[PDB]
Amino acid sequence: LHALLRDIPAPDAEAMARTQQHIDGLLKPPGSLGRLETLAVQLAGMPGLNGTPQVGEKAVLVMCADHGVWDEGVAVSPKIVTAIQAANMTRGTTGVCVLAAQAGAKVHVIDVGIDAEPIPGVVNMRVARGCGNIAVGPAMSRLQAEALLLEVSRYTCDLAQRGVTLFGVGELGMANTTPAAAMVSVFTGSDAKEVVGIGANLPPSRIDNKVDVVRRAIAINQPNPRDGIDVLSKVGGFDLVGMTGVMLGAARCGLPVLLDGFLSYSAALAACQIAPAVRPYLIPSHFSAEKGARIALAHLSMEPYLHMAMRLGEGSGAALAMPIVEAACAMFHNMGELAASNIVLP
Amino acid sequence: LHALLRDIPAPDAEAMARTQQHIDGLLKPPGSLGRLETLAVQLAGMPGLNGTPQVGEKAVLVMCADHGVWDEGVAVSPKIVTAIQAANMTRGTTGVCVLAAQAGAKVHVIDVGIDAEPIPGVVNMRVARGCGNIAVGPAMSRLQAEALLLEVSRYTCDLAQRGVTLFGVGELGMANTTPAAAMVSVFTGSDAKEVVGIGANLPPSRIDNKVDVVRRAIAINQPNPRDGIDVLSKVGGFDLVGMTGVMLGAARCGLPVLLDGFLSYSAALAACQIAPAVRPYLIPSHFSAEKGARIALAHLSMEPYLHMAMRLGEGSGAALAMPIVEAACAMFHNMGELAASNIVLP
Ligand SMILES: O=C(O)c1ccc[n+]([C@@H]2O[C@H](COP(=O)([O-])O)[C@@H](O)[C@H]2O)c1
Ligand SMILES: O=C(O)c1ccc[n+]([C@@H]2O[C@H](COP(=O)([O-])O)[C@@H](O)[C@H]2O)c1
Ligand SMILES: c1ccc2[nH]ccc2c1
Ligand SMILES: c1ccc2[nH]ccc2c1
Repeated sequence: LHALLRDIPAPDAEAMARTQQHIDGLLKPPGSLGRLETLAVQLAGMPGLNGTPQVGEKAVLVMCADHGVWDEGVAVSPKIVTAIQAANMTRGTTGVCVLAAQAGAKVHVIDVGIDAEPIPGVVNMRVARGCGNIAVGPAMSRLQAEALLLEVSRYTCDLAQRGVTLFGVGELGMANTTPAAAMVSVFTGSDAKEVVGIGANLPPSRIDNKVDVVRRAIAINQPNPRDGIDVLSKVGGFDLVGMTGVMLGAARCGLPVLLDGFLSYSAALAACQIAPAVRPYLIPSHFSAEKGARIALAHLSMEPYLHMAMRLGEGSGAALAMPIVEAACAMFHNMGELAASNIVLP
Repeated sequence: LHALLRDIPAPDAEAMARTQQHIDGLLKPPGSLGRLETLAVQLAGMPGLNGTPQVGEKAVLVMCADHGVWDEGVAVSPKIVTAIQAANMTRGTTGVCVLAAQAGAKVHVIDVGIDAEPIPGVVNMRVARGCGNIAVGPAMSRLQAEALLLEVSRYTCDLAQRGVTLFGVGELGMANTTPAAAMVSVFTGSDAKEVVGIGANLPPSRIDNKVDVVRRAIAINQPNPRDGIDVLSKVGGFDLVGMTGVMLGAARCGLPVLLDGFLSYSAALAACQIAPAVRPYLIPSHFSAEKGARIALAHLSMEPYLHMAMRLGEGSGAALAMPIVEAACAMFHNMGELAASNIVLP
């Protein structure tokens, strides 16, 4: 894992410079395509993309797992929904499945800790049947976190060897906005009250309890904010650890990763804390309607492209933004040039 | 034209109700897909869509024309660029062409007043070689505005009879952010200084002159803000009138129209002033980087889905948002249902 983190490549400034020069010469006022241009340049800096903004195969990795903190009454969805929805993922009927199909991407469902019998068709990487209840102790051991980070990292990179050039990250797990809020609070130094949201339609009257649970998780575990792995293992979860591993893996293979919503922000904070070299590979998708979204995004210095007030998860926002990444590539390669039209602008 | 405006259909509330009920039953927490859900319902209310959110063929109509106010030094792009870019539109090398192709939409280039010889391959609807300089008088006569509104309206609807169900609107015309600013100022009652932007890279030192030109256009023409056609004919332009006509035409044929950037906001303000019944058919795409964008959008009560800091025009933002409209349709038709999985949520 030390080797992994050490070998994350830095962006290729040379390729980025050639990209900018080319974009500036396209048939349009310089900078007129705004963020689509900066995105194209960002992609050109990623080693796995071969010095140019391009998208080959697309994949969305969905990490599924249950949480012991569910027993604290922080979620209104039945616990079994995690298992049920993971099965639906293999049938193509879920929100991320439909959006991914629309984007021409394949969905990979990975079980990293669902509390139920193994589901056929789902990639098996389960650590245990659900993680520990963060309200009274740690979610898992540091070793369990490190092993899963490594496992997921290799899997992610291995796909790269099969033509995948763009990754999307997602999750599935009832009650996971609680550990996500705890992590955000710890990494950003914000009070729990500022970061706790309604998750999957939690009644307004039950918010206070959720805020209390988050505070207890932090007080009892005392996670070290300067150690991302310590935070993930103490107040995080298997699904959040797995999302973090996708990001470290893609970064190691020099490829881009599209974040999703609130849960993915938490994992991204952890990943950047663990290895700052990961930041250049992250691409925001949408702006989650979860309460703590603004704060999490601020500390990541990211501005989502899409404002859809979405809060489903599963990597649905990630899939929805894939066409945008392809648009930046299409702009770069298919547009004509000013010089070819004898057009000169001041 | 009176018949046209009178026959614009009202949204089908019955179909909208059936849509909501169906969306609420999909495999996800109610309302979790946010704006994607409201969009699907909006589409279901449009008569030309046959009671359901669906997208058949897609088209982007680009209105090209020159402006006499160009001589006032409000634009740094050579006047000929309008003609050159219109030709490029027929070659598929422009920004909107590339983005439209990515979205599977066809681009229609319509010349409503380019100041140059006719361009082969471009739909010919030219009113004159450029409109009058709004700084010293009106852009055109009221009759010329009304005739073009009617012409463009019929053309738009006629395409509907060929399978088009989703329209995108766009323009091309050096100096057109000046008349667009004048219109916005008049419709919203905002001072010119608050609505004038840099358009296509206008140097910061030349802004003052642009603000002055806008004020003179308004003082000299005295456009009536309660008469959208009066405003368009006095301080607008052929291209802006044509965009307005696309919106009235699509609304008349009960179909959706995707706005683009700043210029399209102006036209949309005019259209809604002329016929409020048009509003339900308009769908925002992105948030233009032009200075007066926020104000224009506020008076239209619209919140764009995309924040790309784009300011190219051509209908490029419109094309970029088409995949989003299709996503709402895909969600509606392809997702599974909660009941089928025996999932019950409070
Ligand atoms: O991605 C988001 O921003 C998001 C925001 C709120 C809720 N969710 C989803 O809803 C679940 C977490 O909600 P909850 O109330 O059980 O903590 C989980 O399975 C996520 O996929 C996802
Ligand atoms: O769509 C926008 O928001 C937009 C904002 C700024 C500039 N433009 C484009 O640039 C041109 C208008 O800029 P200008 O400086 O000549 O007034 C015109 O051809 C538009 O297509 C377009
Ligand atoms: C200068 C060059 C290309 C362009 N496309 C749209 C406006 C514009 C201005
Ligand atoms: C309840 C029902 C379906 C779901 N998909 C993702 C979270 C979730 C909760």
